[PDB]
Amino acid sequence: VTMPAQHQNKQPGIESLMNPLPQFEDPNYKGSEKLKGKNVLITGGDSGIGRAVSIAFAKEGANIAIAYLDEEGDANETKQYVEKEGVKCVLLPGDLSDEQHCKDIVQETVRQLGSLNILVNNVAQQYPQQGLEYITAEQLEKTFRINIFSYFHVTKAALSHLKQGDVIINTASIVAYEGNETLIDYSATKGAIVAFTRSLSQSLVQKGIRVNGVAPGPIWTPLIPSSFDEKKVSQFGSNVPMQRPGQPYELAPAYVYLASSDSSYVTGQMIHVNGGVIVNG
Amino acid sequence: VTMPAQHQNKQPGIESLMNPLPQFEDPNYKGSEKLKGKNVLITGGDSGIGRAVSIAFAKEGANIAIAYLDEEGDANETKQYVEKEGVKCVLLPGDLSDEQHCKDIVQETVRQLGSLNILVNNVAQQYPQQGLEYITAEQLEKTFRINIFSYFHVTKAALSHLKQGDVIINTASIVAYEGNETLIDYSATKGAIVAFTRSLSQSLVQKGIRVNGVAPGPIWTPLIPSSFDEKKVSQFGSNVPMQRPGQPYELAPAYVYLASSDSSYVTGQMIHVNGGVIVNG
Amino acid sequence: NFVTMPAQHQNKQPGIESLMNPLPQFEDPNYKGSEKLKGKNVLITGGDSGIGRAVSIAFAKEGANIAIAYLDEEGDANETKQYVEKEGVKCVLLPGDLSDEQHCKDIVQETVRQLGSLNILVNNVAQQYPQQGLEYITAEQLEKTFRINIFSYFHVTKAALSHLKQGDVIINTASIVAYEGNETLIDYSATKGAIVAFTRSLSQSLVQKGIRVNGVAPGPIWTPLIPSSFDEKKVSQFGSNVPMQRPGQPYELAPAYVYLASSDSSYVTGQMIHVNGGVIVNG
Amino acid sequence: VTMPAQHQNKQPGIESLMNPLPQFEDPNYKGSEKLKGKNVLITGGDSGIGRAVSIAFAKEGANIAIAYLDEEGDANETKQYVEKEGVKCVLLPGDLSDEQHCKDIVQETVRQLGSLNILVNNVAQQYPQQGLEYITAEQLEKTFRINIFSYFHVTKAALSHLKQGDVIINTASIVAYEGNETLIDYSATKGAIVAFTRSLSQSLVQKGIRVNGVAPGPIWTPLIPSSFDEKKVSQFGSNVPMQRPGQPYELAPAYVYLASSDSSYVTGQMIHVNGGVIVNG
Ligand SMILES: NC(=O)c1ccc[n+]([C@@H]2O[C@H](COP(=O)([O-])OP(=O)(O)OC[C@H]3O[C@@H](n4cnc5c(N)ncnc54)[C@H](O)[C@@H]3O)[C@@H](O)[C@H]2O)c1
Ligand SMILES: NC(=O)c1ccc[n+]([C@@H]2O[C@H](COP(=O)([O-])OP(=O)(O)OC[C@H]3O[C@@H](n4cnc5c(N)ncnc54)[C@H](O)[C@@H]3O)[C@@H](O)[C@H]2O)c1
Ligand SMILES: NC(=O)c1ccc[n+]([C@@H]2O[C@H](COP(=O)([O-])OP(=O)(O)OC[C@H]3O[C@@H](n4cnc5c(N)ncnc54)[C@H](O)[C@@H]3O)[C@@H](O)[C@H]2O)c1
Ligand SMILES: NC(=O)c1ccc[n+]([C@@H]2O[C@H](COP(=O)([O-])OP(=O)(O)OC[C@H]3O[C@@H](n4cnc5c(N)ncnc54)[C@H](O)[C@@H]3O)[C@@H](O)[C@H]2O)c1
Ligand SMILES: [Mg+2]
Ligand SMILES: [Mg+2]
Ligand SMILES: [Mg+2]
Ligand SMILES: [Mg+2]
Repeated sequence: VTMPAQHQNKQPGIESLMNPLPQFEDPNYKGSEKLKGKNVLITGGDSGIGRAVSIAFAKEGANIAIAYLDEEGDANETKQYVEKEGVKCVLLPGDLSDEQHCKDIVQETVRQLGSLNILVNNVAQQYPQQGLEYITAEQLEKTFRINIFSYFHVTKAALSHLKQGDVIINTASIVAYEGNETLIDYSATKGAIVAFTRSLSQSLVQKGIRVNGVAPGPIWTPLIPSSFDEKKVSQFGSNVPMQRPGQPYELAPAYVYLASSDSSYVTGQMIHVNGGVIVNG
Repeated sequence: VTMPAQHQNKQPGIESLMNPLPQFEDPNYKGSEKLKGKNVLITGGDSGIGRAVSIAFAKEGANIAIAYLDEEGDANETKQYVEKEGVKCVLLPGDLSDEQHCKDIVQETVRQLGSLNILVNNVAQQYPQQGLEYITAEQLEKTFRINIFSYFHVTKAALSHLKQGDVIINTASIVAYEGNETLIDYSATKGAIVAFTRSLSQSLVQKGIRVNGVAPGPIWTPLIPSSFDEKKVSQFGSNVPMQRPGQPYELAPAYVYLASSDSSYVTGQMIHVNGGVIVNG
Repeated sequence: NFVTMPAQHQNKQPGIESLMNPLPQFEDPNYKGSEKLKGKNVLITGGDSGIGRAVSIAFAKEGANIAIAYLDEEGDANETKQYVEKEGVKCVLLPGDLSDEQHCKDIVQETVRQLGSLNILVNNVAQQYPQQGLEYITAEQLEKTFRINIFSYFHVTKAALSHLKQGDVIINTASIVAYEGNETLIDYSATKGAIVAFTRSLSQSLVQKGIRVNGVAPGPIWTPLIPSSFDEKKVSQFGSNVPMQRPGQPYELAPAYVYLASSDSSYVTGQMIHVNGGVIVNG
Repeated sequence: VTMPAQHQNKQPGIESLMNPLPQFEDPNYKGSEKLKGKNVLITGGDSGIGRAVSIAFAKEGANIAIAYLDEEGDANETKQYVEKEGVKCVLLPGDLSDEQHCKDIVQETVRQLGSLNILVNNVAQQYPQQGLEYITAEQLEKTFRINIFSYFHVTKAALSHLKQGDVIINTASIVAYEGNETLIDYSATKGAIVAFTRSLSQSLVQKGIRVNGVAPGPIWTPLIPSSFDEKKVSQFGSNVPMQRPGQPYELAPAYVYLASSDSSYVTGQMIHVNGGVIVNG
């Protein structure tokens, strides 16, 4: 029993309802201008991993545009932490399962921030089921529409604003590599993201645009209590070698590494931040 | 230059119009009852790799149900090769982008053959584009609906008919592992298939149903001249270490291995038949 | 974990199959040969027992003549020889220590002499010495493990090259541990990772000469390497950890080798066939 | 052609003899106390990647013990850069192909620095040959003794001194994943390092010691002109998608990430810094 049994009825989950509250910030973390003056669009940056990435990026001197569905309280709080760092922050609520909106958040980021340098595709929804026979066509399509189609549409719109030295980071998952028997459709979307990352990296390498991914293991975020039942929530992260789930702040440095010139010779790759699970990486 | 320059105007391609005709049968291949009495459903079994698999399976004593879109001439020919081995063959035309049709082919297979033992998900369409900006939502969704959603729907319908000792094989692609800059959407669907394979193997292992895949490299099939330009077609397969594309007959024994009790201790895996491209396999 | 086999241990490695309970199953009674390797001449190191015995017998059933190299298990090599010859093919026994370079050369020369040529090489010998941690791995054990597990693959394969031609094949036995790691077999796993990279590199080296190079990565297989390396407790629960919740039998590995050794895998080189009870290795 | 044709008649190579000199430092690199007060032992830290790692670690506040064979000029030069950052630097020459020396460098590091927190195993030699027949047993054993046996011996001796929160990083290579036809023995040592990394991570996880690796692609270091011929040297790095070899400084931030608390949820992994080569990572 790593975490207290709990569950939220609607997804996307709300961070402010969780106990304990995910740690999205490392108090000892010191920014060093790794992304100074850079303009970022992070989808799903209002909470969980996205929140921790937004704040770390702001600490590194980046201006952050945060897209999210409707978690206004969570998004505002994230905006407070971001602006505390003295950079610009824009909130872009809306449903990214709609192509047009995927285009709109990109246009809006460029209008308010002035330009776009770094795109972090990170939104997701997950609907556990005991087997394939319990996955309806409706859930299948919905899961793909937000998990992978949004990555295509937002990235596609961002391409007319990206130039040499710019970067794309996609949040995938350990399940793309290891599979998950109770998240078959979700896993398929994550495998799709991994192949997307690989192919797009090769497509944009000569344009000087790098494309990489982060594959988290079990991280304590609103996705967990809003998708899994209480029993499972209580044992979350107990399966990995470190015997604990990760906290969102533990993911941020991977994104900072991939987003900055620190990884100038890196494209088409995945950073596995998963508590010790070996994936032939 | 490996093949003569040629291009077919519509996809799915027609095998009888190709020069040279793919070699779908190994003259020296000797069946040994590896699948005697087994009932098989293979989607996309009318031509290319599926055609070679259908025929090898028939030489191994299995009854074959073949689903395909509308290539009646190719399907008919495949049927004559299968029947020559003295087994049953059932042709199932129709559009597998429709969920109900996915369910119907499974029901029809059971009706005609009596039961279902081996499912081979193998249908695909691919639409090369010079970059992500040239992929419409229409193309993206179409590509996913046939390449991965059909694998989900057909397999889901098959589950109520599969029992201990039964088997699922999914055709993926080298592109899920290596990426392909001109087939970003298609590669994404193949990455989805890889993860699907891994998750489903874990879901069904205690039910005694194995699930594996085959990742071909460049194989001479109707998919090639129906998707790529005449120039690309003429050099097809010159990029791999063996410096030639594979022939469909060269894929069939991997499917035989995975379909039979020869691989009784194998599940969740991928067989790479690609002319020597190293994929950290 | 749970008990999958009777508790047992052999305080001598390489292990002896005739002492095991139950005897591993190295033959599928229902397996039907179909001349996939008719007239081929094979050299298999460690072909006297476990996986190697199963491969020898299956290859014989496919029409291949088998030269079997092993260390000192004459009882096992002879019994294997009986099974091979029962399939109506030739069998040559090649005892000796493959941790010695010259002997690696000699077994190749001998094979060509008695069989007349060499078409297929299966590098399969291995020793393993579990330790609870790296601090318990001596330099002695380290070098010994490498010398037999990977140096012999280099030396035997190297000697085989002047005899292999277009259409010939090399198969190397690796292990799931090269992919997943194994905390109690750190040096062994390092030798298996070395074999994976050797397989990949050599495949590219020989592709234009028409010689294919592939490997098989077994999971937990009930063979003499198990009771002779692990303690009784560990042996009793062997194979309980994998998704299929059981160890594999040696006969369950042979068809992968047949696939890789024959023309059935003509468009395959540089690859690994994972036969491990369902462990996902990002394969 | 990427570099000037050049070649050194002895290995390990000497960095001061190279044209152009490898860039081991990013002038705009800003340290942020990521490793403040940490005590590091780096084998092969005198030149190439190791030099860039030593210097970046010094900028992050770490004290550096540098082991190397006998390249005293290079080691002294690296020492000056390290000490410029106000941290301690210890030089430890000697042949790590000897087990006792491997133990001695660890004992010496602990004596000079007070403790050991981070071990970077990075030493290597490589002897290209046109084929397996051209690899003598002498070369094979030499290659393994330094490339992998030293990693075992040095790490083994370090275990007495490592506790919760400490870290091991091993330098592997892309060749372990992709293979290399002219570096068959070397590649096998690097494949050994990958498996070593994975197994040791699982062995040490409950002790709170993380173990990860870095797999570089073609990096311009003394190893290159000292092993490859002038023709090959001149075209070095032109094979990867970014169409250039990497510079040592582009490797340092990955080591910084893996060495610091920034990767607290990362063990058993590999960071691929290779100019865009996809390796199913
Ligand atoms: N254990 C884990 O948390 C875990 C493991 C592996 C991967 N991931 C990945 O982490 C990423 C971030 O998720 P998280 O765990 O931080 O949880 P999260 O709930 O905090 O973040 C997901 C975000 O996606 C956004 N979103 C969902 N549907 C949307 C829609 N229709 N339109 C616009 N935005 C929408 C929400 O605003 C939400 O905040 C996801 O891609 C997820 O797949 C998470
Ligand atoms: N170079 C290659 O040929 C190559 C490489 C990697 C993977 N593959 C895979 O091999 C598999 C078989 O393709 P192939 O190369 O043999 O070409 P193929 O054209 O011979 O087979 C593909 C089949 O898919 C079927 N299909 C397409 N759309 C359909 C739909 N709407 N409804 C029902 N059926 C439909 C067609 O009947 C067609 O015969 C595919 O999954 C493909 O992705 C091929
Ligand atoms: N669970 C498993 O059994 C398992 C798992 C993964 C990989 N493998 C691999 O399978 C292969 C065969 O092993 P097995 O499990 O069948 O056990 P096995 O003991 O039956 O076969 C190994 C053989 O290696 C030979 N050998 C050992 N030292 C030798 C030496 N010094 N000189 C010459 N020959 C020597 C012995 O003759 C022995 O018969 C090995 O490469 C092993 O690493 C086994
Ligand atoms: N293109 C590349 O440079 C490339 C590619 C992939 C991996 N790598 C890896 O990078 C690591 C660093 O090498 P590099 O390229 O920075 O070259 P380098 O020559 O600058 O560093 C290697 C160091 O190993 C040390 N060394 C060699 N033999 C020794 C011995 N017997 N005893 C003690 N020390 C010894 C030398 O002091 C030398 O400085 C190596 O592990 C190498 O395999 C390099
Ligand atoms: Mg949220
Ligand atoms: Mg067709
Ligand atoms: Mg034996
Ligand atoms: Mg040096």
